[PDB]
Amino acid sequence: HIRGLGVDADTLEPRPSSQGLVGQEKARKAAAVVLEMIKQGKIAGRAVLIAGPPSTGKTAIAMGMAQSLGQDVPFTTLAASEIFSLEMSKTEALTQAFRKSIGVRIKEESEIMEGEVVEIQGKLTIKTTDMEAIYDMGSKMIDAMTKERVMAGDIISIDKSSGKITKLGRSYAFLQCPEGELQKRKEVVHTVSLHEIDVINSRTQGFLALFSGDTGEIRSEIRDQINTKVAEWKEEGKAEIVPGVLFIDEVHMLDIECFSYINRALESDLAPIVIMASNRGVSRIRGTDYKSPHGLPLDFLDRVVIINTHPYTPDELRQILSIRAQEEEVDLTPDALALLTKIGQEAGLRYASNLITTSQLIAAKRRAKQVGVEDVQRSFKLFYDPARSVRFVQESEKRLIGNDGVVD
Amino acid sequence: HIRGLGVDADTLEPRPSSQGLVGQEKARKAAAVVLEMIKQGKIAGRAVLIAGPPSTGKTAIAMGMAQSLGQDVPFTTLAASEIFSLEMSKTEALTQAFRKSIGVRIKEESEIMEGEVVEIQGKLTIKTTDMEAIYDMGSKMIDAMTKERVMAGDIISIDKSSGKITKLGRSYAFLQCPEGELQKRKEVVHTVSLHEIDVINSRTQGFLALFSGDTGEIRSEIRDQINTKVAEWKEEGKAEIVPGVLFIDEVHMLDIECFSYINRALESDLAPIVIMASNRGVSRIRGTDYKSPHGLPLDFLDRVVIINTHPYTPDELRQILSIRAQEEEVDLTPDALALLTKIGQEAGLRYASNLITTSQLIAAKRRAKQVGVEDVQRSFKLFYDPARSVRFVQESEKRLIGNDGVVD
Amino acid sequence: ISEVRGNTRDHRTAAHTHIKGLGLNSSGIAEKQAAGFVGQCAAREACGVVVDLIKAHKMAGRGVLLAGGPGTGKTALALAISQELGTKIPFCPITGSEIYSTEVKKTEVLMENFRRAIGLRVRETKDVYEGEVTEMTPETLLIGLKSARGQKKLRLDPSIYEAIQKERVQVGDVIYIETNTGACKRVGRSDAYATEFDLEAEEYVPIPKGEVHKKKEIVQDVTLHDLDVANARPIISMMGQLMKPKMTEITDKLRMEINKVVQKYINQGVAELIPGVLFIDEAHMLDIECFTYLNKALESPIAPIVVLASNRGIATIRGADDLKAAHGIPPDFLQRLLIIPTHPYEPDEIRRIVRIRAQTEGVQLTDAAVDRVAEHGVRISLRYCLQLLAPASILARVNGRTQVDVQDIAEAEELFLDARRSANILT
Ligand SMILES: Nc1ncnc2c1ncn2[C@@H]1O[C@H](COP(=O)(O)OP(=O)(O)OP(=O)(O)O)[C@@H](O)[C@H]1O
Repeated sequence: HIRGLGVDADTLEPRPSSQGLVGQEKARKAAAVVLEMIKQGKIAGRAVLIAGPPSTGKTAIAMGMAQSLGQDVPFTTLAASEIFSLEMSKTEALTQAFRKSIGVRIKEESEIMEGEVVEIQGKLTIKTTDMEAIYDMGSKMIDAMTKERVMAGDIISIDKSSGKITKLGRSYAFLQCPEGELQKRKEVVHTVSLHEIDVINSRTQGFLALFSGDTGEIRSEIRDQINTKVAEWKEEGKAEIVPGVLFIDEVHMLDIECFSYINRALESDLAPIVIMASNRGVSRIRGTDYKSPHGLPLDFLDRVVIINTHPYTPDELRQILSIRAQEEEVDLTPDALALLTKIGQEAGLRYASNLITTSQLIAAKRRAKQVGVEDVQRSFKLFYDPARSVRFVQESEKRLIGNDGVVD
Repeated sequence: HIRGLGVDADTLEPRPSSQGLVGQEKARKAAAVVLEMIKQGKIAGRAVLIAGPPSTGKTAIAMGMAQSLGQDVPFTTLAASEIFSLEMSKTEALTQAFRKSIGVRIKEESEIMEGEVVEIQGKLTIKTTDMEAIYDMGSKMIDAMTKERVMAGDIISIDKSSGKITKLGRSYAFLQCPEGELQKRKEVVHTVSLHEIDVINSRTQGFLALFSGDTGEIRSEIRDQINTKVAEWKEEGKAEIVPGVLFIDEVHMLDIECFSYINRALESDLAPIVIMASNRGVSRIRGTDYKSPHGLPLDFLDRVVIINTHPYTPDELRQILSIRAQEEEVDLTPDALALLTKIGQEAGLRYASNLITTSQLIAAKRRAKQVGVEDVQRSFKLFYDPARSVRFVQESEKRLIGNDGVVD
Repeated sequence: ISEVRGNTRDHRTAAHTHIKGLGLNSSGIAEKQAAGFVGQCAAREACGVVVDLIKAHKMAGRGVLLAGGPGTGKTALALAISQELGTKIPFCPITGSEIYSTEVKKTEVLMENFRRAIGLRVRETKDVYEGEVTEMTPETLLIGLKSARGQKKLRLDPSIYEAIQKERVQVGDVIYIETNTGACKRVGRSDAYATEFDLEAEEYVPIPKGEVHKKKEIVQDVTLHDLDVANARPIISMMGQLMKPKMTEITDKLRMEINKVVQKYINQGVAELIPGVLFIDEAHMLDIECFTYLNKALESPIAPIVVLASNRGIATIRGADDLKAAHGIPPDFLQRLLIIPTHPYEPDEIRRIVRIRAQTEGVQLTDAAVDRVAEHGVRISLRYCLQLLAPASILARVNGRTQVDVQDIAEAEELFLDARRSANILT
């Protein structure tokens, strides 16, 4: 869905809606400066901080930071809460996160399936200008291209070694059909993260891992075999270490012991771009008795580079909800989207996005091809936003204000 | 001492003083309804809660609940504080309590000593209409029948397998002397609790257990042998599982982890009748940050069935102290008991009961067969009640009010 | 798996046996009085939409939150969500306080409850052919089987002929063959040709009971936890057996043996696993480490529907350095679910509920007694007044009556007082 950063190459002035990104020009222009600061070597071992109101495309801006660095640089999302797990030490939880960010570039010989598609757990048939063949769909392969939104007639390249499907284009509404036989083994660059090499070489996770058993805690013995092989590949010239970008969300939740590890991992010359994201104005530090602005220690605030996102305008919100409406395959009347964006004004964007999927089912029961205002007004009255739900409980708990207008 | 519940069979209207129970009609009538609620299957897996002022026969009402269920149903008293032990996990402390409540009925062949007694560490002689024999008293046997208050001339039945002495009656002030020889082996029903089977099959506790060593923590290996044998006896038809009654006192002291176990043990189809007892009006929950009425979690109060005891009237208190006076073998003047009950009005019943044993020794030093008012007035002035003792310390610590009448 | 029987905590759902589901018409609008429900139209319709979202597979990493006071139809609506999803679906009602255990971890108890919310629908129809072997060679094989009470000869298909040649056969061998792509052989095994000289042999198998041809019908509806609790034993007594503090019978390695056999039954197409509903009351009581387990749980496709309920407005996040949030749910998990508000019932609505519960429990009562008990449903909670039905029926039976009157219900309040009134009386 997200194409890139959506900024000008020379002037670095961002477009209102470009490269899968909508609005937030101030933050995206500041994001473009940070990328240039690292490239010139001006900023060395410095974290980024995307502060702002909730649901202001904070993940998307950092997703833009990734694609604008290199062709295949690793980007990983980590919520600060996910670190505090019942089984897996918060050290291993953070080590996995950093290893998910650092990748290695190796040129490998692997077969790539290239050709036009003729669509139907299932069976999807492929075609070339010379040969035709039927292929039974794998359970994980179905979930892989549905996220890519692959339709019949599309020209695609499926690398069998990685499993990634890449949309090269289309023959009819354009790129023409490939000549030879589908599977062709070529010298292609493979970028696999350190954590992925660990999970490949370590014991395969059995079906229903959350049902019972230990988490993805990679053994120190296995990780050693990978680290020593990567170090041997660096010297040989076989592998090229590429530092990606780690995105940390809910940063206020991080303990003082986490920040000491983050700086220890940031100390390395091949450290990734650590992007922090705080949705809070004023928050206390965890582990430390003292309070701070975004929940960062007195030492981190001076090192970090802060960027601020702003609240979306009704016109900025207009397309965001329509893009999400098309992605969820729903058809709305112009009045309904205007109402849905009006919800996004006082209540959150995320709450308004939830009302999209709920209104579709009520419209399905009415048997209509257009989701209208009365269909949206229902979802708002059936399902409450956090601020309204708490208001509902508070009044039911104790009647704070009487009929007379007297308090208590 | 306690004969039963002391209630009518048909109308369920309790008598003022019957079956070893005095007063508390409101609570005893409510107790009788609960028993009928379980019998009809109306109440399924529901705890009882005897709330009220301290020393209002809360143990006695629950003791009445037991005897009114079945002939030999197990009843066990447990104070919430006793669970938090220095050696023995509070899980084992609670498992022992529940196993003390569940019993098994097996018909066994065992000799029972039946005959008249001619009384004297000691030596008590027995007699029948056909034979006469002398028997040396065992240290534990002396303590067993002194609690039963066995006097010379009484007709008793001593089951040698259990060790329990049962008063069948008397020949002279009536039941006549048994015919044959004393020891007769008959097919009698034996009801021994799960915990008692564990303590019988496990290693025998050596003399002076509190002097040193681990507590009565029954090994998981021993408990397994009993559980598997009981399960094998249920299928055979040899044993009949009988769920007794567990009495939990000082309930406000229980942790959130205890209530989760109580509900887990209450979940069983063969679970005992869990009776809770709170002497507090408003008390905070332990383990949980929130406060509640009797110290029970927000989830327990709705499941539990609450019964309330009331403060005893001077006429209700009149016989309670006289019953305890006879039990402790003391002789009081009518004026002294009137004074002792007057103590029980402002100060507790338990404090007034303590003044009975203390006044006897002062009367013994005066060499009198009647304990009078001046004998009771002494104990009150020598020994202070909790509310008076704290008052005494507070004034000695800091003179809160001066001679002028000025505070601070 | 046939021997495995489902053990369910019926005491939790005992107060809701009067509810048959969710009362709503074809368009989706809730009825005034249907499926054992009175009022709560707004909340009924709201979760009446979430059931369709599950069926349409549009609940991508989503849950439900029931916001409202005590006795506002919260636990009741959760049971309705299961009842409307399908037939013989798992409904696991928990309270945040249950997680707070002494021996097991905060999620070792939350794990088994998730296993108690994911079921298995079995529909296996097998054609049994048990007995000895009496070989005949036709043009593709004739074998005569001998059972304890029957004898039959059958002309086998050429498909079985290839399968029998792989696993060595001789005349006088006890066999278990299936028409539904099944091959199983017991080489030389027969109790008929067993001498009393050898005891430690065990190489022989007894003659199969009944007839050779048997039609085995297997229709099983059990949760994942039922498979774990039945395979833990080295089973009728187990429904009342739990007296052990450690509870070391369920180990991670035992669950792996269940996960592999369940996967094998899915691959064969014999039985598919169906996710149900996990209900969590006192949602605010849950630790921050529990919510992160739930975040990981909701992302899985096998996961059941996580329905939470919170009676609190603003509550501190458990497991965090005092952070006040809505209903005590952290932001990370608050956005993850949609909130459904549950409205309190007015006195007129309360007496309509009483008449439904009394009819189910089997308690006959006068019209005036319903009014007096509804007055306690508005002054005190809905649970307390509903609890007065059982003791008052006993008080009436004692008085010789079947119909419960005001005088009988007046004594019930005198004998059995609520947690609020019992506290204030002590002073
Ligand atoms: N709308 C209703 N129609 C019929 N019965 C109802 C209705 N709402 C609540 N009840 C009944 O009230 C009784 C007690 O309430 P219950 O314990 O279920 O509270 P709840 O709101 O469902 O959940 P919580 O325990 O979280 O308050 C139950 O028998 C329940 O079915």
